[PDB]
Amino acid sequence: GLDFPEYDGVDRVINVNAKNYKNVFKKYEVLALLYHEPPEDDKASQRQFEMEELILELAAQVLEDKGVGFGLVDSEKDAAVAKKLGLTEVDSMYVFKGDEVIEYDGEFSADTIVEFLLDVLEDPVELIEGERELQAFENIEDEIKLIGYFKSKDSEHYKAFEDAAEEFHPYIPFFATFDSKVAKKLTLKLNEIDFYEAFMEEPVTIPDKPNSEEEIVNFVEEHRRSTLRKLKPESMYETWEDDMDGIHIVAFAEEADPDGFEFLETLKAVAQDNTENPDLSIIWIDPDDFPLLVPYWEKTFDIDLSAPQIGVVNVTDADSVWMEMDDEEDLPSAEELEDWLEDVLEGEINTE
Ligand SMILES: [Ca+2]
Ligand SMILES: [Ca+2]
Ligand SMILES: [Ca+2]
Ligand SMILES: [Ca+2]
Ligand SMILES: [Ca+2]
Ligand SMILES: [Ca+2]
Ligand SMILES: [Ca+2]
Ligand SMILES: [Ca+2]
Ligand SMILES: [Ca+2]
Ligand SMILES: [Ca+2]
Ligand SMILES: [Ca+2]
Ligand SMILES: [Ca+2]
Ligand SMILES: [Ca+2]
Ligand SMILES: [Ca+2]
Repeated sequence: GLDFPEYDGVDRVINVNAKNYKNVFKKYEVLALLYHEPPEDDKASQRQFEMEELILELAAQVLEDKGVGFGLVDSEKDAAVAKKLGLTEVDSMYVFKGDEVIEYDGEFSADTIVEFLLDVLEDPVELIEGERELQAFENIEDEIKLIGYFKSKDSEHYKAFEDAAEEFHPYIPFFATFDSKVAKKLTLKLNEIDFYEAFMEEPVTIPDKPNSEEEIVNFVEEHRRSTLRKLKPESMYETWEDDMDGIHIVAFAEEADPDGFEFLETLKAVAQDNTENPDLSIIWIDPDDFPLLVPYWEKTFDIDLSAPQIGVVNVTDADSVWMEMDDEEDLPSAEELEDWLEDVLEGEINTE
């Protein structure tokens, strides 16, 4: 009569210090460090911190046999170590895997953190061989993808590709093929790399092949914001930050619902009608992925998340505006979405 993991009370979160830290690092394949400021002296702050500790404790327990360690770094009592390690942002989590350091910018909960760490544990490059797997690859599009064709894993150009892959791990999946048939189908010349924007079927080729790590890294950085991007728990705050002006276009759509899916197809049509519009950026949030936030969103934005929604959220002014859609009617077309967004973003309203 199976159950489901619950914290067993055993503390597995290391108290880090100048004496132990080097050994802490040598012990684990992946090490997650909580860099936090001590809680306020009041019992409400003490409480709050202890209940928050349950998250990483559960994660540490679950991942114990997978070579993952968790450690705590006090911003004051461990300031020396924090400096040496490069821990600069108070109250956050840094993840170390070999030579890579990753600032966690995801949802702070046990399941999402464990999912993130399992992703960090995976290898940075996935190999595609054969037409069946190629066809599957072509069906995955809710994420940026890079795919390159190289001679073999010993190729210097493959190694540069893998270096760049580690740099963006595990946020941006990298794929390689050593299979000339797959390459032919993808139209990849040897050492050529194709970049697929999220929700786009046609790739862009990284110019000036063969590509150095520098060329790949610069290209990915310049192209990191897809016109349409899915908000994901594991990286939600990184997605939300990484906006120049504090103004966001947000679309709510439940992929598992016909209306939601219909809206999603419309958002994709908008994106594909704006392939030369480097300013347009829409964040798609599927409410099914964030059930604990749904009532908060509904209350804050005054919308019903049983239905698709699109709006403009201005963080600076702490306000927003949402497109009115009548339930008795079909959803707006891509053109009508485009028109409404333009009207809002150029500036409007005034009533009586
Ligand atoms: Ca300490
Ligand atoms: Ca990094
Ligand atoms: Ca969760
Ligand atoms: Ca594979
Ligand atoms: Ca090509
Ligand atoms: Ca080059
Ligand atoms: Ca913006
Ligand atoms: Ca519906
Ligand atoms: Ca685009
Ligand atoms: Ca409702
Ligand atoms: Ca409909
Ligand atoms: Ca138009
Ligand atoms: Ca129009
Ligand atoms: Ca207009």
